[PDB]
Amino acid sequence: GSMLVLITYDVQTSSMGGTKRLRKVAKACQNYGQRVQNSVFECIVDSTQLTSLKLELTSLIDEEKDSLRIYRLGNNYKTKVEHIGAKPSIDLEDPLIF
Amino acid sequence: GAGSMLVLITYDVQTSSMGGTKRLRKVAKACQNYGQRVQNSVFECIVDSTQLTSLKLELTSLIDEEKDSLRIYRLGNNYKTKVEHIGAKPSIDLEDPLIF
Amino acid sequence: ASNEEDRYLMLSGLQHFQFCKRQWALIHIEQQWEENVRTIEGQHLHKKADQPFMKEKRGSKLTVRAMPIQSKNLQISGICDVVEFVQDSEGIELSGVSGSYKAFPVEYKRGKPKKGDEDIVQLVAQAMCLEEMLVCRIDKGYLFYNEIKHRVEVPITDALRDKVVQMAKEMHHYYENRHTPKVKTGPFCNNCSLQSICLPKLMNKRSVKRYIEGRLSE
Amino acid sequence: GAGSMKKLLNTLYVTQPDTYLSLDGDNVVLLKEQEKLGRLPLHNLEAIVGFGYTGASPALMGYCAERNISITFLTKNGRFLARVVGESRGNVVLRKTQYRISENDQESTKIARNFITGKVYNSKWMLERMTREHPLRVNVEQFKATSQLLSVMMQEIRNCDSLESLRGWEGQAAINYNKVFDQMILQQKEEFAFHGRSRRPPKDNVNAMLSFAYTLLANDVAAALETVGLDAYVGFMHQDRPGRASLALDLMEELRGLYADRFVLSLINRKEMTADGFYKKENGAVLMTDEARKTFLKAWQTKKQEKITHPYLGEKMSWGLVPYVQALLLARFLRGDLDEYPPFLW
Amino acid sequence: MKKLLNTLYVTQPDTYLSLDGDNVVLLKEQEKLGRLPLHNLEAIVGFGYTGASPALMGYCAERNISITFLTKNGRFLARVVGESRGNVVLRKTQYRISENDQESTKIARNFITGKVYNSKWMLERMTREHPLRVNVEQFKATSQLLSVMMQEIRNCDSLESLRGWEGQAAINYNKVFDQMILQQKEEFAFHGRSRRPPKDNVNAMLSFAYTLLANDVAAALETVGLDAYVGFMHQDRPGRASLALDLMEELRGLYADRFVLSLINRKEMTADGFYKKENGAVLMTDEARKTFLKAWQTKKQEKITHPYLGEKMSWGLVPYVQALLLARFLRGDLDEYPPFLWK
Amino acid sequence: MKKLLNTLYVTQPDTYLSLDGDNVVLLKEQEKLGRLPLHNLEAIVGFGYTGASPALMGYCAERNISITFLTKNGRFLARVVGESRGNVVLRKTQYRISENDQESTKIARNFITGKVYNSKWMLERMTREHPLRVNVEQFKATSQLLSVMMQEIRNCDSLESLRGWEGQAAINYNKVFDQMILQQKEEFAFHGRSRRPPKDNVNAMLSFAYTLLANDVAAALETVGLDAYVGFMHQDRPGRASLALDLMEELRGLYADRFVLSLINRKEMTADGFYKKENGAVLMTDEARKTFLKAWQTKKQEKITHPYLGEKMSWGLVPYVQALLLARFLRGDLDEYPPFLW
Amino acid sequence: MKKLLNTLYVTQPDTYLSLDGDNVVLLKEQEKLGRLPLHNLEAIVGFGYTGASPALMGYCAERNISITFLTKNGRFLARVVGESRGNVVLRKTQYRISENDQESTKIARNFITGKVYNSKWMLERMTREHPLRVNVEQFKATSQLLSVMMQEIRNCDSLESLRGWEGQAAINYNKVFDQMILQQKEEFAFHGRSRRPPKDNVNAMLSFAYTLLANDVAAALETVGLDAYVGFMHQDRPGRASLALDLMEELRGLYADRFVLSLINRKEMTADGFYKKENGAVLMTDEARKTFLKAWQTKKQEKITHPYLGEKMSWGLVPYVQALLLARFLRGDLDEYPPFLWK
DNA sequence: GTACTGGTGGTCCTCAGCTACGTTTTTTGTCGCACTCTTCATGGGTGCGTGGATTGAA
DNA sequence: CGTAGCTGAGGACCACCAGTACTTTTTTGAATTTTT
DNA sequence: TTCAATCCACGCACCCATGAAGAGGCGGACAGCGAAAATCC
DNA sequence: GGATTTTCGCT
Ligand SMILES: [Mn+2]
Repeated sequence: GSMLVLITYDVQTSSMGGTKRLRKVAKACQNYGQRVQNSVFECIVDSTQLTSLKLELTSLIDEEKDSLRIYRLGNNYKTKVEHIGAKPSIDLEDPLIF
Repeated sequence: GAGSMLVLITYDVQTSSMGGTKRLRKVAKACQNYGQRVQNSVFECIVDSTQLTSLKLELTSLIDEEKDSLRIYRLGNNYKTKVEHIGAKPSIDLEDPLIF
Repeated sequence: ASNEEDRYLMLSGLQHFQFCKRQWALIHIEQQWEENVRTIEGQHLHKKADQPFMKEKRGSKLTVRAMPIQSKNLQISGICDVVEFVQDSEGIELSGVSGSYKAFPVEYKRGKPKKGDEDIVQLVAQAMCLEEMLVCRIDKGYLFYNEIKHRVEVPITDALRDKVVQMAKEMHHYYENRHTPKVKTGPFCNNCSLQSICLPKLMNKRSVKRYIEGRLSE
Repeated sequence: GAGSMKKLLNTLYVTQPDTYLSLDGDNVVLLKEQEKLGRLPLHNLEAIVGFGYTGASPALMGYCAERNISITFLTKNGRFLARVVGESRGNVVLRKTQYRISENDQESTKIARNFITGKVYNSKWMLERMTREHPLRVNVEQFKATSQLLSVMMQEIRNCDSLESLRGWEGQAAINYNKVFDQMILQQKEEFAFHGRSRRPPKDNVNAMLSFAYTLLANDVAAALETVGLDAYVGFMHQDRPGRASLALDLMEELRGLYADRFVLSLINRKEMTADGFYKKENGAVLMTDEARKTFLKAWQTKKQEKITHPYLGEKMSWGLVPYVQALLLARFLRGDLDEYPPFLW
Repeated sequence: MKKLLNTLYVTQPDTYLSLDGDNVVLLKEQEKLGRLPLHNLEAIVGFGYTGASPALMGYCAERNISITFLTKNGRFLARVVGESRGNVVLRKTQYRISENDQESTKIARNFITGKVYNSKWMLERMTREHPLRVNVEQFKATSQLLSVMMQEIRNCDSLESLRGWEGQAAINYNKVFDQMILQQKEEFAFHGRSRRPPKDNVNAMLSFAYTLLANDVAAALETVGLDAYVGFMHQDRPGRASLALDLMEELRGLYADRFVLSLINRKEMTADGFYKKENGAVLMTDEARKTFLKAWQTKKQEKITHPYLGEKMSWGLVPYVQALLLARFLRGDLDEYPPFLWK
Repeated sequence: MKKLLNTLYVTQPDTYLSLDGDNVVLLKEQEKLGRLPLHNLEAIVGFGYTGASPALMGYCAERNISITFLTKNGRFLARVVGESRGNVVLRKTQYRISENDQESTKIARNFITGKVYNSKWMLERMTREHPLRVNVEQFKATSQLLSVMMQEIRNCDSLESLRGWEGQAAINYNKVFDQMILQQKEEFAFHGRSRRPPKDNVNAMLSFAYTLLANDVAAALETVGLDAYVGFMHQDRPGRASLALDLMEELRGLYADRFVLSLINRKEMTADGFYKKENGAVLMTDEARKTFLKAWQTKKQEKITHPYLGEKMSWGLVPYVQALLLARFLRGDLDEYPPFLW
Repeated sequence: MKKLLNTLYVTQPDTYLSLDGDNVVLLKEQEKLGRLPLHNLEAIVGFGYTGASPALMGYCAERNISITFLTKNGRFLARVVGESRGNVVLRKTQYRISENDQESTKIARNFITGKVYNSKWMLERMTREHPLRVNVEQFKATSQLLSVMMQEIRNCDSLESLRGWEGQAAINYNKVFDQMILQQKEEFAFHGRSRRPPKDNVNAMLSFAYTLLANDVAAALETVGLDAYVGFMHQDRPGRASLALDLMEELRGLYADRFVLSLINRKEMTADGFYKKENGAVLMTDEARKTFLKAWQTKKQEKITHPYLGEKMSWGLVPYVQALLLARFLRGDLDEYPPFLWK
């Protein structure tokens, strides 16, 4: 439980009807998880929610035209994720004080 | 270690300022050296620990801080059962017979 | 006598010789080398923090880097990484610059301070080199530790001088008979970078003349 | 992993003709009349094998020579057409030791003893492994008789003194082992029946696979030996015919039995290859087929990743490293850290 | 373009190379520039970013011809060989000779005689050229001394004696060297040799030249297969190419000191390009270093004649051809090692 | 199950919570502060004047996520409650069990038994670690007399009796509370549990924690489908919202008083983190509030072992399980409610 | 909006409820559309995608006011309240009366009396409106029959009798009902009825109207605090909102069938939108259902007068307000529950 | 033939703004009672590092 | 106000195209508050 | 006369497919309703 | 004829 998975997508938006597909995929993949970078999302999900997300997302895209990769890490991602730049992102285990 | 991990790199440089095309080209060339690309503005590459340390050091010395972004993901050793592909962007795999 | 000056030994070899005692042997007799993560870190810091052709005439002190040193009493060549000249009345003048100062050598490593010898040894050698060039009184030495980002001063005593003289004599002797020695491996000698050729398990194991006849009985 | 000797990097086999191996930074790229066919990072390779007419830019070979990435060229049937060899490194102690030792016949015998001892032990132990698991098959006693014969011969070989005697005993063992090598067609028809040796044309089957196995093993032993620091063209045994990888042959004399021809026998007995794949020209000896070549190379690179435990060093290491660590266990005996070179006694 | 002693050097850069029939063909952007038979070649040496042609690669590797690919400045890149690799008996012969005094002293004699002859003839030539600014008597006295010394070294049989004679010859030439410079003596004065941390300007310059030349000669050896780290006069130690230093004695003077003195006398550079160090050491500026390298490259294209064989060839091939002759000494019909006796 | 989900705190005033798909976004005059996915939240708490989009309230109410509004000093206001989701037989049983004094006094028996057990055993534990600071003897004294009351509470059949005994456990423990502190006694105005709702120093923390717990247990109970802040055990008096916390009275003494005491003893809060108004009310500084909330979440994350089956469980699940078991007893599978006893 | 019943019924979309001093302000796109006091209100019901100013939420929470939020049409979105008031005692009373049978029989007989009154008067008006081609004496005889049945239902004491007289009334109604519609009588009427997947178009469109009234009544109950799944006349069962069904049967008169006849007559609906799939199923066409929903909204906008309260309102508020009176029955302020009754 | 620097253009992503709406829910007698959906918890593998018995020497 | 569709105006990523280039010292560098 | 590295079993530390509980809704078997329509007497 | 029993489409 509580896997921190990574989703990347590259949708061809300039073939026949790309813009609609890109917008729908962006909204769908922002429904689950959080924004990190252009065409790079991370989510904190269980197995069932991830399977549901994959089933929902494999239909909005149109195959043979675009690409979509899903990576998974495990339970102790704090040792794995490392950052150097200037695009900070919250980690959804902090005290979360606003 | 000597585990031959499959590390993932995401770089995000900014070309709207004085540090534009030069930085983008240099980062692209210094990241493509150690691995292939799977999608525009992302990279995956099989690496030991020492090469990864050299790569991370080079990129953290190359890009300008407070204006860019760089993320490194370490999947581990048993990686073949974690990468999941859906679309139609094939990528070569270097832990296979690899015949051309 | 250039050939006499030719037969000098790199100072880092003398630093290594206060260690696993084969690392120097591998690195200077068989001409082999590898690279661990910590070697990469140390090499990067040494490269970044050192650039020649520049000097800083602040007035309070004069710091010069990458200065070649060649001591003849010990037959040691090397490159001192930090030399600090400080205003003094009894010090000797430096060539090419007006005034007189006192010279302090400083070499900066990466890592926590070592409880035993290693570093200190090398530092002492530094002073002797200057003793054979600027011929003065060098009784102080600062080490700049990076993992803690601070300085530690170590006074120099003649016992360390005799120690390093005898050590350099033996280390120079080992070239005459190019015989790499052995020593107990211990558990510390893991993070060695030369381990892929060092082979600790091959040093304290039974002879092959037993194994090859044993499994041959059947 | 404790010793963590090295890591078994992969290997590239290019088969399509009229390509061109170019270099871009650290990447090897396969161009073909300006069309790009692919690119691979060069830190993830060990050797690159080319088939047919494949040219190389001087920058690429110059980059590959200095990092012990070997390059090999083959025409159609794994010939020794051309390799790449780099500069010489400054490790004169090992080379001086090797040349001086090779100048002394007594040390030549004291090394060839261990080489042939390992070889005959390999032969005997593999023969006994084959007998005990196939009860109802061949004379379960001819194999046994050859087994105690080889046990008898080995102790005597251990006690040899001059090179000619050791050559005689090696030949005796070779014939007395081929006598029963002719006996394994367990699960395939007569077209895989061994009927002797033909050198330049693989006029039959079995030879058309043993030749490929031997070439692909020689090109690995040579690379390992030139990586460790030794020179691989002067030998502790064999007649020193000029310009032949003599030390490579010496070091292969031990893993040939358990690493190449065992592999071909396993390939045949599992019926992973069919006699329809091969063909023949007007004379044409026997030439393999492109899908047949692909299957051979896939099975080879798949088996080269099995994890075993090494007898002497006592570590869990992959199969393909064995021709490397052995060489490393060899060039250190030269510095005197052991008593005598332990051959592989799987 | 040129074939010297059964070898083929292609010195002009950017010229592709291929096979036609049973001959080698040079090309430069689809323009036929040269055709040469391959019946009696022994090796091929390239300098350009050519790549050769795989047909010829297979052809030569089948016909016992190895290929060596360098870069246009002489650095070693790769060596394509088949089974033979060529240098096995030669390298064994070198290793066997490296551990005996008689043959090593013979070859050291061959080197040193050439060195002293070149030095003496250069001295006499400079006496002849310029009358007014010369102490003629000192040079003629040293010339007679050096002639007697050469005649003596011709009959040496022990390493220590030859080392002592080499030392005396070095002292003589060094005590003569300073007044050779005829311009800009304000800061360019020679008063000793200090290889490690060089001091006071000109010394450093000299050192740099040696290094380049050594590297050049080093690559030269690797062309033929001589093991660069096991010397003949100089004793072997790890990390140093002893045989390169043995070989580059005969070529040191005429090819490095002449170049440095030409740079100094022609006002090719000024002392403003040398920076200071606190202990008296001297270094070079990047602009000065690049000018030095460019001048070296340009001089490397000067065309002269070969004293021993006669072919008109560039300066840059002198270290290779000599080295080739060295190889032909180790296993061949050479009676004795021919030095670069160049008037 | 339900691994403890996170919780979102908002303090800065005049923000706005808005829905977008399954993400909650914070705006303030069209300035996107941040967006959080709602599939890994358990509750949302807001300070000051913060509004919510009615679509967001509908979404959270449907999907069992509790929205709560607060003001400055945790003064409870405007909980978000949804609808009736079914399992009508369970509500039938619970509504029948009430207004009948036998079952009511059984449940009161178990509740106050748990409370007394926790208080006594915690006091004995504290006198067991470091005996130099306080008088062990008297502490031990209190122990046995509470043990005495334990036998009495088990031999009980009337609710009207237990309330009286409550006072005893409410007057036989306060006399120890003032001696509970170790450090910073002179600075922290420490008059024991002598309390004042309009705030007279120290108890700011008390009230804060009380209200905090009250909300967690209310959400945990409503997830299963019953309401017990004024139910079968507690008095019918309106405005005495404690039975929901009486399910965790067993914990009210433990998980809130223990937290306050650990913060005080570990010298992690300084007296400059509080202030008093002109009239006399006492408030907490914003940085101190952030420190308190960080500590509260970090403590709630720590993982322990439950007595019942020992499956390795976390602290935030302590209220929830106490609700779930209360279901299984009302289904008739067990005999009487097993409370939480540490 | 603010009925005599202490609730607020803001129905116009996009109206921002906000707070001024101690009063509520209804903003209609940034101007002060309305202002109401809060001194005597008890609960607020809000339709439409809107908001509430957090000041209003805070002012309502403290002084025992619940803020219920629903959508435009009606689908209980959420409720906001502090320590809950007016739900625990009401729901416990609901369950207690659900346990017993005497009060349940009384309430069910009340509801059935309301239904029979409604249907009888509907027939009276139907025969008065069009006294040209209609069986007037037949409808009068049916009227007397249902008058006697109304007296008997008012004289009821047990459930069984209730369910029975229900069934009877139902058959009689189907019977007479076929002859009621005026226009398009020759189209697709009913001779048979299904409480399950229907046959005949009229029966299916009754089913759809029943479903819409179902969702409306469910929200009507949920917005006040009562349950859904335990009823008074209908017995309890998991998953069936029995109270919802009871209120459905009470209000199945003017609000459902009159809409049916209006859609059928006036030629506002055609036979092209009705289909058949092997079992009598009337698959509603998408355009047909769009028109149906638009007509339903339009009818909901129609103004009428409450028979009991007398205050003018919309049709869409007829259920909720009615259901709200049920709450005031269970709080002890009412003696009975007349939906449409003389008393 | 490479490595490095300019410039050009075509193609991916995210915010900004305008326009129209918002949600589409095919029954309901009661009574246990065999079925289905959804969701939480275990007896198999699969390693992955380690002390316990074994003897050839000092 | 949330949910959809529609344009737009940009900042990122990368594939090419073209034009002036191509050799450097020597020594340095980690280890049980973890190293597969 | 005790010894001094070696393998060797050996345990141990988690993971995972899957098989069985609560909430849920499904059709059947009796409850019913009164006429009617005979069904029979 | 007359209990009455079944048949039969609605809660
Ligand atoms: Mn340093």
